[PDB]
Amino acid sequence: MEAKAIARYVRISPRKVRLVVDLIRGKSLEEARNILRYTNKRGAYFVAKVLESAAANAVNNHDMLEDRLYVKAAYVDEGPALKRVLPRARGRADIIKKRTSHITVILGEKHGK
Amino acid sequence: MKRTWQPNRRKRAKTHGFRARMRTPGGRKVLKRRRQKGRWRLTPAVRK
Amino acid sequence: AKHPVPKKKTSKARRDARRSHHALTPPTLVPCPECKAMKPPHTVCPECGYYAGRKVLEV
Amino acid sequence: RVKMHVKKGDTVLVASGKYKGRVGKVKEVLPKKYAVIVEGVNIVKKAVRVSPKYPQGGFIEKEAPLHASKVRPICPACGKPTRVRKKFLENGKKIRVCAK
RNA sequence: AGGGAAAGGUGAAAAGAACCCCGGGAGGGGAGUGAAAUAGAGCCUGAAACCGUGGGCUUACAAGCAGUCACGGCCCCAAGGGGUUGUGGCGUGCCUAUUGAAGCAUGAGCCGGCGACUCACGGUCGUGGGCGAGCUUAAGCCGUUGAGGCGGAGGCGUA
RNA sequence: UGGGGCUAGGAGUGAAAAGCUAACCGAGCCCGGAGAUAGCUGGUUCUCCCCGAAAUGACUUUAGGGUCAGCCUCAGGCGC
RNA sequence: GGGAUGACCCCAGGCGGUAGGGGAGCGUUCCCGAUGCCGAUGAAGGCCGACCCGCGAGGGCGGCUGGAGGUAAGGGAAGUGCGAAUGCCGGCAUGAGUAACGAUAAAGAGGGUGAGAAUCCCUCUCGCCGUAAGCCCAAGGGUUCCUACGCAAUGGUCGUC
Repeated sequence: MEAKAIARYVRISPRKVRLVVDLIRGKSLEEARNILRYTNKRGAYFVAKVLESAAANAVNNHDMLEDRLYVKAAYVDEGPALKRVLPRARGRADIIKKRTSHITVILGEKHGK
Repeated sequence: MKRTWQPNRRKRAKTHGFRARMRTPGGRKVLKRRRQKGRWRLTPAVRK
Repeated sequence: AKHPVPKKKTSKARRDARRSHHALTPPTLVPCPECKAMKPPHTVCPECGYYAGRKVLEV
Repeated sequence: RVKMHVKKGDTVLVASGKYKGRVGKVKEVLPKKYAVIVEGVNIVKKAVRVSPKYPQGGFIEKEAPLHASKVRPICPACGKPTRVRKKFLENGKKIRVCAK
């Protein structure tokens, strides 16, 4: 049994958010919270949010038990970009792409027997 | 620097207006072409 | 748009190879004494605080 | 205007699918959408009412339209295509070998 | 004056997800509808480039148009295959243009889709048939309503 | 210097540079003639089988283009 | 060469190839075959295979996906096969977490408010303009004025503004 999260369309670039997801991959639920607490990045807030909703779901929905929980796996995939114009000299005009993310977390229960 | 568009409403109406276009046979043809095309404005959009 | 410019598309492999050192660091933490919590050392932190010093609340 | 069709405010049998063979009355006809009513299809569409003045919507709901070709009108027996008769003054519709 | 785009598709039926749970929301996780919900709403099918996670083999005294041939090791169903590659042998990209190009000569970031020897009327060889010292109809007229007939003005040929 | 007017495309205007005439004027912009023409440059898409050249001569307002000859190919006939 | 021509057996030669000439095939769309044949016990299309048949282009077979179409034998038409055209349309890469964030007049703290504040409100310090970076009209613009609820986007960061 595992619990699943998934936050879609978040509005931040994958390459940047991944940086902090790779931090907590495979750790007790307890440590993760503190890693994120004191990790100093915009993506903290986003990943924290998705890490909690996942664990609520474990306890509440699949009766899994808070204390046993850990990050079984996590990953962040890319969504569709927001295209925007940036005027230049000699009126030349480039296109800037505001990138976007789908963040995923899944918890498991450590040991059993 | 000062550029090419220097808007003046009297000027525009006297130059590209309806009454203007109907005075000259060439201006008459403009409309006739425009209408047959199904333009929604025969003359430049000007009011207040 | 001007003088110097890349000769070739940088290959996926050499892209990622640049990034070997881009890896991150976990923040360094100690257990808040005089209270059950984690906190980064040499810091005052608001579940707790200090002694001959300022902090959150006391009623 | 070519809109007009088969049945009206009266008794009919189903020959459809899910509710095959049924009998129910008046169809409360559309017909812009080509359908009927009967007492047939019911579904519970989950609710809270249009405005919770006289509060909530309830949980058994109403009848579904049902495609107008799935019904088949009936008299002293079963279905029969409708036929038409002059009256020698007005106009009405007789079932094939029977009446109305 | 004038120029001039892009952009179609849930499901038989909205039955378009009440209620609960984390979140400011957006999203999700349970529940429920449905034959089907990776049919959940710029929703049929969903190919390729491109970006991730997990697993097997593999690499920090090497040197290369990136492959091929041969041994050898490991990993997965069995005297045989598949995946990977340690060492050894051999090896100057594709296209165009050219007397001559790996060429330091032209073109191309990569993937998908669009993209260039046609038709009419004359002509000339060849060829499968019809009829033959002859062969053949045009416009039109009559029928059919995916039926075919008639129509020698004319044309080629017989010096 | 503000406001109101007039002059235009082989035409205007010019204390004269071939300057200016709506961000490129030794002849404006738009649409049409029009799919101008281009002896020049580029490109031309599935598979197997058999044969397989030329870069010479003559003439050519010809010389990196052509027309005839020569050399490749297929069909019919002739037969050392 | 057999010659019961069997297109099958025996023998002997030929088979590098650009411009070109000639010969065979494979596949795509559509028509007759069709009031038919296959089809929800799964059409077309999609994804996999070390299997079978073809010299090859190709064609079968099996497993998963898909949910309503497909169309033999034998023939007939053509918008019929792409890798290149500084080709056209669209999508996604590289440079890269790189250069930039638009006047060198300049900031600091304390209180509010809020899920969230360097970036909003208030106060106190500091700096800049003052024939202006102040005030009043004309043109041009067309609701940007004022207020209450808001923050997905627009704002070169943030945003409760």
